[PDB]
Amino acid sequence: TEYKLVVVGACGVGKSALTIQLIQNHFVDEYDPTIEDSYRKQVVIDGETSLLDILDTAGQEEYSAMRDQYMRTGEGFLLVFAINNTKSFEDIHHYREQIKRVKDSEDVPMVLVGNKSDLPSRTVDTKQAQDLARSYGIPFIETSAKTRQGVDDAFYTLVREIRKHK
Amino acid sequence: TEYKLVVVGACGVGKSALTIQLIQNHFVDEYDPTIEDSYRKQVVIDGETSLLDILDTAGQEEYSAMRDQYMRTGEGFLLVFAINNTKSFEDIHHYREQIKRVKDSEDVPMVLVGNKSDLPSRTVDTKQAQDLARSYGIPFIETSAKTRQGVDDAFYTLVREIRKHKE
Ligand SMILES: *[C@@H](CN)C(=O)N1CCN(c2ncnc3c(F)c(-c4c(C)ccc5[nH]ncc45)c(Cl)cc23)CC1
Ligand SMILES: *[C@H](CN)C(=O)N1CCN(c2ncnc3c(F)c(-c4c(C)ccc5[nH]ncc45)c(Cl)cc23)CC1
Ligand SMILES: Nc1nc2c(ncn2[C@@H]2O[C@H](COP(=O)(O)OP(=O)(O)O)[C@@H](O)[C@H]2O)c(=O)[nH]1
Ligand SMILES: Nc1nc2c(ncn2[C@@H]2O[C@H](COP(=O)(O)OP(=O)(O)O)[C@@H](O)[C@H]2O)c(=O)[nH]1
Ligand SMILES: [Ca+2]
Ligand SMILES: [Ca+2]
Ligand SMILES: [Ca+2]
Ligand SMILES: [Ca+2]
Ligand SMILES: [Ca+2]
Ligand SMILES: [Ca+2]
Repeated sequence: TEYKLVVVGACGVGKSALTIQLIQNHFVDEYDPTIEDSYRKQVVIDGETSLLDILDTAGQEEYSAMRDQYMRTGEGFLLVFAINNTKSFEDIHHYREQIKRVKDSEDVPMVLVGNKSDLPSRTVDTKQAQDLARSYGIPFIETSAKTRQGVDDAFYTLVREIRKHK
Repeated sequence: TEYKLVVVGACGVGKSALTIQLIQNHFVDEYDPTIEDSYRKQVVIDGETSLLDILDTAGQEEYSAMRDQYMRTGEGFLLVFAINNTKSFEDIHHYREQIKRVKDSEDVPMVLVGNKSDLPSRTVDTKQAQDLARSYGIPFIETSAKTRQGVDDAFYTLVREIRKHKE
């Protein structure tokens, strides 16, 4: 059983750092922001094995038919913001709207991810994120790509959501 | 000719005040933020008469398939920001991208409108908006719905843009 996971979020929230931690078990500082690539990983979650095809999104603020079609192939999405970046949290609503748009307003598997939780420079309250995740009906996971806090949990939780949805 | 004009922009930038000034020649200190309505007006621009149907957009930050097809009926778009609201200027990119998406075109008739020019507490430099409009290939008009400065010119300029695009 193979699932296409897509990691989305504003520039600089930690999409690549989170993915590379998951796949390669190290923290990359300031990874090339133009590289969009897909990673493969076999996992066991709740005793059951799944193969993940994980798209680490990168590119410009723009839309197109082919990008719509490509994102439509995603089966679950990590909505990543950074806890020290209010704009990236406000953007989450836009990411969800565009994902639902291209997937016919399906109840798409999604996990809200609050990254950079190691930092003391918080601007988004945990309560705000929990309330937002509650409104959307999705889990919220606090992560740090730097310390690896929550990294496996974020991706594993998204797989749990895909399984529930299937 | 009959042209559908659509007024877009962030909450509070003056979309309704601009439209009501154009149509009814007065300034509203406050107007219900949920009312989205269309207004008609016959005008003569550059010696030629046109019938304008002006959609004053209001509502929530959400997409719907019917919303896409409604916006698709627009033939030209006013991108309104407020010159004392940096965030409303930063949002202009998003509005333009959504218009291009539903029109499936990069050459949609548009005018960039910097409203509330009467205020002294500017936070968006005029050159920054001029440079943005240049990169978009569209006109930039400074307006005040309060004093009526630029109001006719914003809508008339959009009609000129539509005319240039249809021919
Ligand atoms: C930093 C400036 N470079 C910045 O904030 N962003 C934000 C958006 N970014 C982004 N990169 C790659 N891919 C996408 C993307 F596919 C979409 C998207 C979605 C989620 C659904 C449907 C879409 N149709 N076209 C694009 C679509 C979005 Cl919203 C943003 C993407 C990084 C740059
Ligand atoms: C208020 C709270 N901060 C606020 O800023 N907004 C943002 C703008 N909003 C809005 N209201 C009504 N209609 C739209 C709208 F049609 C679109 C839009 C555009 C510009 C192009 C294509 C579209 N397809 N579906 C919707 C489309 C946008 Cl982007 C915003 C709209 C709500 C309140
Ligand atoms: N302190 C801290 N920095 C992070 C974290 N995740 C990513 N970064 C850093 O934030 C910046 C942006 O990360 P990046 O992975 O490139 O974000 P992306 O643009 O969403 O792919 C980099 O300098 C990263 O080193 C984190 O969890 N904690
Ligand atoms: N000083 C000043 N205030 C304006 C102007 N245009 C709109 N407003 C005010 O800004 C607020 C929002 O106007 P409104 O038309 O309701 O914004 P909308 O949400 O974009 O439709 C109102 O209090 C208006 O009176 C302007 O040109 N100058
Ligand atoms: Ca990246
Ligand atoms: Ca749910
Ligand atoms: Ca027409
Ligand atoms: Ca209004
Ligand atoms: Ca909806
Ligand atoms: Ca042009």
